[PDB]
Amino acid sequence: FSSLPSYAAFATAQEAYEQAVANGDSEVVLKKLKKSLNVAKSEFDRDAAMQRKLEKMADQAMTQMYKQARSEDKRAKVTSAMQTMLFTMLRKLDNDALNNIINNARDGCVPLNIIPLTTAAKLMVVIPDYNTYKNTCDGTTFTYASALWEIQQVVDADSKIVQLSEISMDNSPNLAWPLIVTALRA
Amino acid sequence: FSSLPSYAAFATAQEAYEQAVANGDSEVVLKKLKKSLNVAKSEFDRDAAMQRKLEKMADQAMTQMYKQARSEDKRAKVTSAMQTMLFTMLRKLDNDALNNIINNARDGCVPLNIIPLTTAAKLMVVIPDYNTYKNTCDGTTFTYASALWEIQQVVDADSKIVQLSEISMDNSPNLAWPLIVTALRAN
Amino acid sequence: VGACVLCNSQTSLRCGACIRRPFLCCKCCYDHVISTSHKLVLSVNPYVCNAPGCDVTDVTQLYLGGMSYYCKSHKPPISFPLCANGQVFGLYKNTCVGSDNVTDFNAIATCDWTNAGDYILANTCTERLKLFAAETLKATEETFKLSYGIATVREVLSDRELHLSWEVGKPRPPLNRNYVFTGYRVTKNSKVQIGEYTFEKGAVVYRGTTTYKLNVGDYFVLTSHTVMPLSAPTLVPQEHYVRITGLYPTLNISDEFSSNVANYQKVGMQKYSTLQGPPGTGKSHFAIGLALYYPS
Amino acid sequence: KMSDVKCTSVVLLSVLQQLRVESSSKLWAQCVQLHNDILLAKDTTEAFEKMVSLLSVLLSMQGAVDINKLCE
Amino acid sequence: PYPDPSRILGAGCFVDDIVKTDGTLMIERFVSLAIDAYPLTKHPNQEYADVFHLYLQYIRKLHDELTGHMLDMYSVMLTNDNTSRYWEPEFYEAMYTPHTVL
RNA sequence: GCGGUAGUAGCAUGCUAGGGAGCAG
RNA sequence: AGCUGCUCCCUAGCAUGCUACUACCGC
Ligand SMILES: [Zn+2]
Ligand SMILES: [Zn+2]
Ligand SMILES: [Zn+2]
Repeated sequence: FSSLPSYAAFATAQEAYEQAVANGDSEVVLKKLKKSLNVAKSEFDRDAAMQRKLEKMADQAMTQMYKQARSEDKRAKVTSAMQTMLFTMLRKLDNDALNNIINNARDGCVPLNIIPLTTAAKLMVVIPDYNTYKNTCDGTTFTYASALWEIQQVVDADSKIVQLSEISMDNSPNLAWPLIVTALRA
Repeated sequence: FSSLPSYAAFATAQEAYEQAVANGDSEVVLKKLKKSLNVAKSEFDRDAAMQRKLEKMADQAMTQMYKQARSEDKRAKVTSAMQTMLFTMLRKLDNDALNNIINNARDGCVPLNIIPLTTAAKLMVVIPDYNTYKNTCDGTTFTYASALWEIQQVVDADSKIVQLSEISMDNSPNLAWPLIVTALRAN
Repeated sequence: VGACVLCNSQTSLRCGACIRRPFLCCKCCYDHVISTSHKLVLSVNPYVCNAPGCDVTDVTQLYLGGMSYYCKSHKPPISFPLCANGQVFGLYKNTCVGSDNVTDFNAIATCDWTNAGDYILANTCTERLKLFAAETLKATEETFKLSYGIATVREVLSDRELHLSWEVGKPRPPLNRNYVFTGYRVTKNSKVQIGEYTFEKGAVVYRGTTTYKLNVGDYFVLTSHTVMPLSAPTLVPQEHYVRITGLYPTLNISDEFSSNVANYQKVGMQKYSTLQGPPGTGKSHFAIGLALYYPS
Repeated sequence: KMSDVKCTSVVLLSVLQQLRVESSSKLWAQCVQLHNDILLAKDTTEAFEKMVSLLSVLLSMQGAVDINKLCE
Repeated sequence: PYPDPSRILGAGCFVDDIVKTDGTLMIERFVSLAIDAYPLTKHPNQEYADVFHLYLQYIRKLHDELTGHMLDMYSVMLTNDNTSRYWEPEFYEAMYTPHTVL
């Protein structure tokens, strides 16, 4: 810190003492500049001490309040960041059993229960259109979760059982399309 | 520290110093106005620095007693709340059956684990599964603690009302199953 | 945490004594605090004297001491003026540009929206400043409408008329449908659901939204919603494209929109066009002929 | 590879829990059970099948708009 | 006494709240954990000392990215910190030598 | 030329108080 | 939403201590 007013007075006193010691004339005339220069570092290191601590005071307070602002802005967005992070990890995971059901849900095949894992036990998969039917169900076998299921109880949305052979392209616009195709694992 | 008897005196001493320095008459004048700034400095040493500490002391005392006042207000509030809780919860217990059960004690001191047993006006059962339900609360009425209770308002974990016909054997796996049956004391 | 009103510089300071508590940058916030009576500023923490039992609310009297903001006599020896360099202490300190002309936004902040010149200011100042003029205008008068009395019914004379008492201290609002009341049914627990009525003098004739029977002692209030600051300016900048982009013209047209078709030829080629809408010339005919010209 | 499964199971149960799935006791019990099996698993295949079984729970719901959050 | 390395890594990864998914806000917990996970540095098993070294490098990255973030939000940096001792082993070595400096 | 006292600044140690976080039972 | 114990970091205060600069006093 050199841009303070007392630095100029200290510099003048230092120049005076440099001239005195370069001339080396008196004993008391230079001693004046130990009663006027040794003071010159009393209103200098008193004014240049408090300001230097004030600088770090301001810095510490600013850092504290910046951290508080970040803490208030983070805990108010968790239920978007959690989902983003989850899906990034999932696409990093790279497992076909997952990608199959993720794509299927991205176009509509949302299961209506927990996908069972036993060789027995029931599954129900909504199918809202026909092009979706083309990829998943072929004949009697249901392909989902990279597994082989058996088709048993196709039904329309008005709770009327619809037979399997009926399902075709021309007669497709004759059914309540949100089918619920119950099946069992291999 | 500007309105003290010493600011005037130091100002007068320094005014004499500057006036006679501009005059600059004698070395003794400089000595006198230096020995005047070197005594009237003591005046601004204690008159404006020990009183600078009394302010700190007084502020400390004032905040301390402010804090103690708040301390003694919170006590009144907690006392009022506790006494109100006592006097409002007492109102539910004093049935006549409590008098009948205490007046018959040899002394008047009855155990605590028999007061709700023979005086409570409502029973709460918690059943983990249907098997235990069948041996405890089957039907609309059941007997516990040598009394007769009648069932109403059966609920489940999600605290949704469940009617009595639903709890069969095959329908059981379709219910949240810490079922909490509450019953009234029939007479 | 965002951008101030005039400068749009990233900032963290919000004027406490101001109507809608907007963001202000350090120099910009100081310019507001000295050019208004709005002497309260509210950053991520409140700028008040945190020593026990103080009442100072102006920022200039405040000084920083340790981990707080202190008044004149409550400070420790180590202190620092919050109001320095014409910019009040705040986050995003250097990244503040200040506004040359602030007195406009000082006037809006000190405005009571009483005279026509208030509205002239509301529409003459700049883009987000005039959006804020609308914000403050509305905010003021919803703080106004509930400062009137409550329409407590006293008697039920007959159908379509009632008797009305009003609370002591605050006046009676005008007797038109301009001030739409809303009622709730006072019960042993709370007040619930009457509906929106407007009252005129009979006796107090009540124009109710729905059919309903009232009793003695039920009262209605002029409710307000929660008014939350907009995002976009009043309308997007104008841009005249070469052709009707993104739209597919029709094949043939009916007669009743011919004078309209040679109109939609141009609203389709740029984005917006103000329509001199003289009353009852086929205005909703104009609206439907847009779809007749472009069905999809 | 398995560590990815454990971490993503933790994240999945976090998002499910904040999705107000704990208001259906049987559903929450199943989810918690599956989580604890995944965390205590020692081989990668049963971890993956329990993983897809757990993911099906979130997929069945209609709160997480999927076509957006998979913007790639 | 050295701890179980899985315990240290699990404390590093799994936390509560949301404050601690961001190292900058905390830092100090990494200092304490590196203090606790020091004696693994003298373990003959290779994959134990790397935990301590990872913690040191992570503290360094945390500090010199916090300084950059504060520099880009404001326009000056932490005029003096004397924080280098935190990402050097001399600080942590002091706590297992018999001369108390509380 | 010494001593002492009064001041001011800087530094260290330690004790108390307040806040944050981590480990072990 | 428990009882301890150890350790780090920040700030405040008092006291102590140390050192430096200035003033007064005699010797
Ligand atoms: Zn304002
Ligand atoms: Zn601004
Ligand atoms: Zn104060």
